[PDB]
Amino acid sequence: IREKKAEYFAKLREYLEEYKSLFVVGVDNVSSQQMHEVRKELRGRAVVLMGKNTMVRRAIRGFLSDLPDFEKLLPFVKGNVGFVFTNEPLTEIKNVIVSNRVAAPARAGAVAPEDIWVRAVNTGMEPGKTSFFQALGVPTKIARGTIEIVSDVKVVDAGNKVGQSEASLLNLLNISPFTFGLTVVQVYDNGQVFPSS
Amino acid sequence: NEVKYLYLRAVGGEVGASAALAPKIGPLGLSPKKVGEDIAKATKEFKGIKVTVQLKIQNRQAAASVVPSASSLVITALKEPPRDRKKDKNVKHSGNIQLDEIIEIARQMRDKSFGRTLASVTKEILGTAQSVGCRVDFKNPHDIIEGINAGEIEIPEN
RNA sequence: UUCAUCUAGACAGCCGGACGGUGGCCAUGGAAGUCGGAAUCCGCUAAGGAGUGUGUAACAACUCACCGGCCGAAUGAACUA
Repeated sequence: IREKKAEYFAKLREYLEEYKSLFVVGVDNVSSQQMHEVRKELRGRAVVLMGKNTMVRRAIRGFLSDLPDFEKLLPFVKGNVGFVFTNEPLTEIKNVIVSNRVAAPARAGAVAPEDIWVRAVNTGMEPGKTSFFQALGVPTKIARGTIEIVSDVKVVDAGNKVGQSEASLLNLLNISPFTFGLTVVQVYDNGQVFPSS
Repeated sequence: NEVKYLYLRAVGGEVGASAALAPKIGPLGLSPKKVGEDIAKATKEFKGIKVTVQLKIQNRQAAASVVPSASSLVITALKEPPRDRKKDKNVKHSGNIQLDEIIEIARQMRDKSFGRTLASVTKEILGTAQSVGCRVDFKNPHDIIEGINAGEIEIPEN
């Protein structure tokens, strides 16, 4: 256990004194294919090292003696966040990181990434699913055996975890708005951190 | 035109049965006979060894495309007489495929793979060969992988 | 009593994921990581087991190990009387 502890510490040290800049990438809601693809795109350009918050915090505190910069990086590693080290233009590294986003389906009890509406379109299903439509109280009429939502309804949005009801509704609507992807909290660069924005 | 996608696992260079063709393709107005024949033609080299066959149904053309399967390709290079189901079930494989050949399969599979290095992709394909259980360069793929890891098999990374 | 885990976050719970190659090969009537048979393959790895199990004729799909987030300091096992 302590051996692999030291190994992880050494790898963090290597990246910290081998890569001029790093990004603080959040992996919340993110699948594994996501960060695999992001590493594939970043290959050569950037490397990705993610891990346990306490792990990285202790490593940083133990490197503090030699690197007096990272006390400002200590208070930024919270939640599911890791470090993408690089020696390449911050902008392009960032867009490559935040570009690979897979449209996963709307699942029950899953915080909606954005304001998922029910935008009116000839959806093409039947009273069986009109049951769900009424369940969530969206006026929907059976147009030639193809449902149409008369009025847009503000079902879900950022946060407000998607209950089974809305999840099922969006699944039958065949919309995958949960385009999960790695986010960026802050940006370390040459001993200077600044927000991504 | 509609971009449709459908594959199978029909056995290589063996006419595909209509009971295993019609349920999938039959609905979308496409000839199972044509599908089977095209599969056999694309698996001419693969004869006997099952292969995945992607079909792009762009307005109803049964144009088979063999997608490279690492293990099946390994067996095709193993060159064992096409597996004779009749003579004996579960025909074992013991192909002597050379390091050059396994590297070749690595280059022909890296396209759709995730191995960091060409060496990594070689280790993947070697692991597939190990799963197959054949002996490779008079050695097991496990020890070949360990040699590559310990820096013995200098890989032509091109 | 002895052996362990543990602020370099222990056990419990909750939440998120739990891969690519790969529905791996072999076949099973049908197995799709899992009725199944050998190896538990490489890479990315925080993690992911050709998977832990369930489900399905098979599926599609879940779920667990596993890893993270929270939490805050204790916990687990085998014994003795």
